[PDB]
Amino acid sequence: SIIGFEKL
Amino acid sequence: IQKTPQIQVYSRHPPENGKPNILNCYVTQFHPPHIEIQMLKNGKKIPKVEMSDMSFSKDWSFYILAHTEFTPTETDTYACRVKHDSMAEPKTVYWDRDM
Amino acid sequence: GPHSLRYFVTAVSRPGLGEPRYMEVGYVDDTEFVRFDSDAENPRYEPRARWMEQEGPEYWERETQKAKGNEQSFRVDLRTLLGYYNQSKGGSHTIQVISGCEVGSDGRLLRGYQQYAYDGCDYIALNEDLKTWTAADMAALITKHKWEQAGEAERLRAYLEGTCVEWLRRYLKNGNATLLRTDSPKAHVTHHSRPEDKVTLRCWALGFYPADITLTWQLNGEELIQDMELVETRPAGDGTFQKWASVVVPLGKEQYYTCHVYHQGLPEPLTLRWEPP
Repeated sequence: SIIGFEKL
Repeated sequence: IQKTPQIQVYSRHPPENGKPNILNCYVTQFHPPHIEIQMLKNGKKIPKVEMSDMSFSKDWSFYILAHTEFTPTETDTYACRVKHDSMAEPKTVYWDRDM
Repeated sequence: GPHSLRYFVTAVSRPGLGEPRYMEVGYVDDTEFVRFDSDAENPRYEPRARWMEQEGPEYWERETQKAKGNEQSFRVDLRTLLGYYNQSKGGSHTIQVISGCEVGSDGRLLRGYQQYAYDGCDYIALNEDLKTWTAADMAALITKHKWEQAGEAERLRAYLEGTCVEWLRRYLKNGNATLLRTDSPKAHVTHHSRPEDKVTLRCWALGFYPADITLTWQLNGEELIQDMELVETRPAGDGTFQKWASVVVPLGKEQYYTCHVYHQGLPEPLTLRWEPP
């Protein structure tokens, strides 16, 4: 399961 | 910056004149991912060419494999031609059955 | 042995022509097993290795919704980067991510990855310490500070040591049989004309898997460092790979050369020569 990404 | 595509044109199996085979055009090392790939028999675009889904490698460069069914003969000429923003003109690479 | 779970993410903007194209591609031990592609009417996470068809409907639904959440977040990031870089709204741009974990045979984390690139160049990456960031330019420094503030590195470490390892364990269970696959190269030597009194000996290896392999040419059992030609290993299209290495040698001396092929599928390395029919 891929991580949930956080904004740049 | 932008990365210039590398091209290999080669058969899936060792070619035997008159035996059905698959011709591959393996395109790598390019960026951005938009790219236009055609394959050519005796100077004319081949209509039925399949494309793998695009992927990229550890170095961020994209790669993709195009292929088509073909039956090699002694005299037919094949090529793969790639248009990509990293190049002023399309790049054509010919099939050499010894490579 | 060791194993890895890695996701390769792509977000490509295309002003005027649509919403950005978003893709998540998952790899177990360097082989694709799942894929989300936003370029559809109803984009869904899909199994890419038949052994993933084991996972039930809830898995696909949950991964799908999380993908769509990711996509929308990357849509924002593309706009953010136009800002950091003072770029025009008109051009296409790319954000790429490599995220994942490598575990040893004991099931402990060996290395974790969280790497970003913008327009194909390094942007930011989590360091080996899983505590600090390497920013490649002035724009990434902004993100770096942002993420330092929010404790992003800690969140990533929790993922890498927890979730990531745990899922890899599960996928291995479901696909280990086919993951351990090897196909030994089938090798042969071809002979080709050169000008005057030289010939080319080409050593082929075909139908092997995994892709990793070494071909060498020896003269009288001694390795040749310069003048060996070869191609980058390449997919045959059936899930196996091909490669060749060649040398130019004197006409009449072919029998003084041997090709050696090293591959993990083989009981022992191959030794072969030009066999005049």
